Amino acid sequence: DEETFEEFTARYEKEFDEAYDLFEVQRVLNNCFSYDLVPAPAVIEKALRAARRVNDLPTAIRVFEALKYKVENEDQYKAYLDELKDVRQELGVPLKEELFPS
Amino acid sequence: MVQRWLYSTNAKDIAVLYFMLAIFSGMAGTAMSLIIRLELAAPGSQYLHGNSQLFNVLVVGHAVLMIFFLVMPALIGGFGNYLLPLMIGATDTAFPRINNIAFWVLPMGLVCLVTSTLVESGAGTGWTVYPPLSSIQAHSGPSVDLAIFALHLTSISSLLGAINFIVTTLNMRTNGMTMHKLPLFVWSIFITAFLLLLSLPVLSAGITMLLLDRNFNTSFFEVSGGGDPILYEHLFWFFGHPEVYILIIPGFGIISHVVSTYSKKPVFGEISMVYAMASIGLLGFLVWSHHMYIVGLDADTRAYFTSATMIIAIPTGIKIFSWLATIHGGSIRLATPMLYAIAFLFLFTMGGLTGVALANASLDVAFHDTYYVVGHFHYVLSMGAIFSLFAGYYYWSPQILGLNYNEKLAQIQFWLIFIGANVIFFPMHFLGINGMPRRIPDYPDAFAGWNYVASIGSFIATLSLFLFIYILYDQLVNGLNNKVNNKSVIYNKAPDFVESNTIFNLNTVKSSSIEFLLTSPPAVHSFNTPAVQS
Amino acid sequence: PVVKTAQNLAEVNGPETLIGPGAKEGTVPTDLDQETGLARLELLGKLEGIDVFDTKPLDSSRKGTMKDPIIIESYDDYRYVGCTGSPAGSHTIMWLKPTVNEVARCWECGSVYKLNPVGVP
Amino acid sequence: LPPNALKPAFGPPDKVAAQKFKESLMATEKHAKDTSNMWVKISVWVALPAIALTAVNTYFVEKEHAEHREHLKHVPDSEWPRDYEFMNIRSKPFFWGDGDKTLFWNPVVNRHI
Amino acid sequence: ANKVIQLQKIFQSSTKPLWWRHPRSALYLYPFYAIFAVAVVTPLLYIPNAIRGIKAKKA
Amino acid sequence: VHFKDGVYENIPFKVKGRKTPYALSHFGFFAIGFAVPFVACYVQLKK
Amino acid sequence: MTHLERSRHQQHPFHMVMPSPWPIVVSFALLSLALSTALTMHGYIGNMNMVYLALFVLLTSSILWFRDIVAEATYLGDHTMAVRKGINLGFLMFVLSEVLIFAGLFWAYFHSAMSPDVTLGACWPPVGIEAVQPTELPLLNTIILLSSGATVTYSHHALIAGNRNKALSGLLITFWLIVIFVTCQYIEYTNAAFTISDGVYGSVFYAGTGLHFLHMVMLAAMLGVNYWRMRNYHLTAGHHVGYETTIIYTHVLDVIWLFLYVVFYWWGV
Ligand code: HEA
Ligand code: HEA
Ligand SMILES: [Cu+2]
Repeated sequence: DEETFEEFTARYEKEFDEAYDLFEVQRVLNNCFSYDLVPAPAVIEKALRAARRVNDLPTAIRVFEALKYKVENEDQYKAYLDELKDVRQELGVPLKEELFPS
Repeated sequence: MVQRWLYSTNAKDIAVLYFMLAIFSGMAGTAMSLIIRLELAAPGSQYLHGNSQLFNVLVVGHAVLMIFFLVMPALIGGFGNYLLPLMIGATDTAFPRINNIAFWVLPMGLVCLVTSTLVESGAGTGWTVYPPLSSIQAHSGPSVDLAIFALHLTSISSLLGAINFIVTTLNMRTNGMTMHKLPLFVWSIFITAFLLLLSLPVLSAGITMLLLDRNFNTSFFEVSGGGDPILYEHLFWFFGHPEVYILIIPGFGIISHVVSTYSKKPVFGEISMVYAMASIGLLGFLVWSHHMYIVGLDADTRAYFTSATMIIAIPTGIKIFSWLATIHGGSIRLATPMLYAIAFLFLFTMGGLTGVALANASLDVAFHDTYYVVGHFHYVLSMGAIFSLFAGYYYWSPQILGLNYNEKLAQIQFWLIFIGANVIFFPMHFLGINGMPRRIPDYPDAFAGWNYVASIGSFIATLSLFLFIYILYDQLVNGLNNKVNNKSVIYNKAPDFVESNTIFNLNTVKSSSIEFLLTSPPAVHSFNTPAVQS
Repeated sequence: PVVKTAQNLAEVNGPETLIGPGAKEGTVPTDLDQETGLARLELLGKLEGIDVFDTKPLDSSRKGTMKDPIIIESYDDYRYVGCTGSPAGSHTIMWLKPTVNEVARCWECGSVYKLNPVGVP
Repeated sequence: LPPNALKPAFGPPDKVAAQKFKESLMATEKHAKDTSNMWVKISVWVALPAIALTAVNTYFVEKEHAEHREHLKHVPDSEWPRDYEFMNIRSKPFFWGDGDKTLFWNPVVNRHI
Repeated sequence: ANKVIQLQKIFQSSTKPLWWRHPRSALYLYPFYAIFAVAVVTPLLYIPNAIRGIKAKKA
Repeated sequence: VHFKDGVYENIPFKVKGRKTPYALSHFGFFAIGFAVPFVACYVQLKK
Repeated sequence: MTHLERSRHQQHPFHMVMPSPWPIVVSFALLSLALSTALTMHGYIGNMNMVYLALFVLLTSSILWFRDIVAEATYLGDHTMAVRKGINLGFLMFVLSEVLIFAGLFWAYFHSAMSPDVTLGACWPPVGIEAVQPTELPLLNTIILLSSGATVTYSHHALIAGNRNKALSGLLITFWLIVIFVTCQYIEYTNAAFTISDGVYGSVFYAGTGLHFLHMVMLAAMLGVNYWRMRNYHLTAGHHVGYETTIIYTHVLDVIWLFLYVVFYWWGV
């Protein structure tokens, strides 16, 4: 019924205010990526900081490779490339130089 | 210690016992159908010295045994008494005495039908018992009376079970559960039970009338004496077609439950198709007479019947597309339930295609009683019942036992039954277009190669049944090994690329009921507290 | 072996101890002592409201988060409950498993539920 | 004095649902009593006289018009109904019993020897 | 009455199967419903014992 | 009547037994799987 | 242990069961009936009393089991609203099934209204055959049953309201009327109309009456077993099972019997 989508976003931030472990990060990431909506860099950075609140680099790998392979969206690459480049340069998580040469 | 297996007040023991009885009847029917197909493998008398009387005796035994003792008892009783009062939060189901009485009147039916099949005269009129085809002059002895008694007691058992299910649904509902948003399984069982309650009594009355005709030698449906057997023919149609719905709709609910608990996404148009299934249950009393197009009804009556029979056919395609959307956009796993449901849906699409081909009345004149009609209902009944039961077993065995079942054995089993069914059922199109004449112990040898491939497929099915029993032995002997190693599937659904290993370990199943994470069936006192839901 | 007044809602224990004296002549007595078994306690409870095996709804409307998790009044070790949102319905029901050995999570509310004993000596 | 430690979970506080159920049960009982009274009154007023009149006239007509079959055993073959293949046809041979080889000793069904 | 209480006390002080209720009826029924049941069941399927041995052989 | 954990006792058969370690009863099940059609044929015809 | 006590005496209505072979001996008696019927179909001995004795002992066994089970129901106690409501609902379902059987049997001979047959009849009545008319034989029985139903339409409710000497008088008159009914049914037992062997034209009404008399037979049997249960001092004004059914028995019986009496006696003659 093309319901509102920002309500679930606000639910994500209010659970972030109530976040108590990496479990909530997993739940909110699954809920957000399940939706058809493409996450803006703001909510992507919010999810990244939620995952880093426990400082788990594997969760950073998860979220980055999920952004790289979230939705086909008629095969959107260049936007994905620039977005991953900036969300990498903000903190620095070099991992594509290891799994790709396999 | 024997009261558990003779006076089971709990539903689970009765469920597994009905399952054992149904599987025994099914394996016996499969073996004797293999024997029949071997008789029909080549024209003549190679293993049985003709005996068309005996031929039709085993033919009717085939039909009656699989219809009345394989599809019916387990497929409804086990799933109903194991889920319908358990998921709703009820502590224990009522009427244990009724279920025990039904069980203990069943062996009357088994023994009487065995005696009826094992007399010199015997009843061999097939699934149709319309007089004077079912007259005592040809099929003498006590076979007809024993068959009638078995019919009566089986109808009583099924009707009482449906009554128990209905009263459990109507009264034992938990406080925190709306009626409009019930699961598809609950509504499926509801519609099936109500259709059974409105269909079985009519057939029971007709069967009682035939019993009175055979005993008191009166004149109701005999041609001599101004009788009208077409009344009982219409009664049998208004039983069978709603009985076909009774056999199929719980399979639809089971497939819906499997896809909902596996695909991890909601079923498209869930409430809309709950309403559609309610409409099907309400309107099933109007499309029961699309088989009698040649009896001599009026042209306007033919038009009404055909209009109804293709105006109530849309929800089949609606369900097909709804389940297609349910598996669309989600994650599908290379598991046996997925492939079982896919094969069942595909072969059901072909079966419904053949039925729609049969929906026309003008084509029926040259198509009725040809090979096409029997091929069509063999398609729909065979795939529906057999694959629904197989999917239910392979989807519910760890739910009721907790001992894992081998993935490799299940996959090879599926491949065997699937290839057997395809090789048997593909040539039926050519067989129908040529006009193979049905129910002939010595058919013309033109169809020799097709009979050979049908026999090969039947023998493949029988060795598949041997694989079934060997798989049961393997599970019983190595469930501990299956739990220890990875030779068997451990979890129903694979994780997505969002879940950490620990999180998925502590969130193994997120379904609509606690049954999956309910421990292996507890003692007779389970669900001591009501189920709360919001 | 003495007669029991049975005037208290909690002092009666054991349907065997209750028999119920008969009457010689008169009218049918009220539904206080003529009933046999323990059905009289149950019918009195439904007459007044104080009931065992109560079907009254729990705090389903309450979110039941870590600030104030929902309560369950039962001494049984296992738990068969569910909670998928404060309103009447917003998502498919998922069962909750309160326990003392470990913690529980809701996957939509993220609530840690604590099973609630009854006071014992 | 039964041993009770704290309380046997008396339950949630009461509400008006119990009294509503009480009112419904009392209304059902009162409806049953009222329909009993009214139906008994109307029955004894009208039905019993009408039922008695129907019974007596039916008994009279049965005593009058249903007593001519006593002499059917002995009758000349002059007013016999026009029969056909409906009667006088072969049936299953019967071997049980001794008397006339018949299921019941009613030698009146067939008047032809 | 004067016997219901005594019977209840006996049952409470002695829990045994068969309900200790119909001993004479049990002795009249169960041994009879065994011996007479055998005597009425066995001959029906023992009459064809002489005919038993059919090999479906003809000349 | 309430002493069934429900792990291996749900089956209406006894796993224990040296004479029948699920070997004699299940061989009887094997026999009765094809027994009824064979005897039905044997009553009137030959197999 | 108060919570344990409430969860064990209120949420656990389970009754202990010892390995009693009653169900298997009941099934054995049923198999005995089946083999007796098979022997009637084909047998080498011409005796008739053996099958009658087998049927009689089976009926006595069933009646004994029913009176026994109601005896343990009234005797073990442990009765709540759950057991009473469940047994009442089950008995209502059973009487509804009996009503549906009555309706089916009525429609079995009711369906000849438009006369859709083809030959040898096809216009009721099929004039041309002068057989024995079934009409006017059981009208005395149906009218006296109508009188009994009229007088007991609310006599059961009067009994449940009073439970006094008037209840005893009602039970006595019920016994007398059912005895009169069974005697007037027994008077025409063998030589009622003729032997049912050949030439059927109007035996359908007689067959219907004969099959309908059976339910009245077990009605009398259940009334007698209820009276004997009161003679055993088991069915008091507690978890009543006889009363809870006999209150609605007349209301569910009179409707269907009036349906079967307005037609099938005033029609088809
Ligand atoms: C219930 C529907 C149904 C099903 C499933 C089948 C299944 C089959 N039928 Fe039959 N058939 C009928 C309904 C059905 N049939 C009817 C109504 C007739 C007409 C009756 C007549 O007029 O008398 C008929 C007639 C009929 C004939 C005509 C008889 C003739 O005159 O010679 C033939 C011919 O060979 C035949 C063959 C088959 C075959 C090969 C299968 C194969 O599909 C069999 C494969 C089945 C199995 C796979 C069973 C597996 C067994 C198990 C152990 C189950 C395990 C499950 C669990 C409990 C977990 N059928
Ligand atoms: C599983 C049960 C089942 C199902 C689903 C069907 C489905 C259908 N059946 Fe069939 N049928 C039987 C069970 C079943 N049947 C049995 C046992 C018999 C034998 C009885 C007797 O005759 O002896 C029988 C026989 C039978 C006959 C007897 C032929 C003759 O008179 O002798 C006819 C005739 O019209 C018929 C019609 C149909 C139709 C129109 C459908 C349709 O409902 C099919 C629905 C599916 C489709 C709709 C196709 C897929 C979806 C789409 C492509 C959507 C778009 C298409 C359209 C809406 C046009 N069936
Ligand atoms: Cu149809």
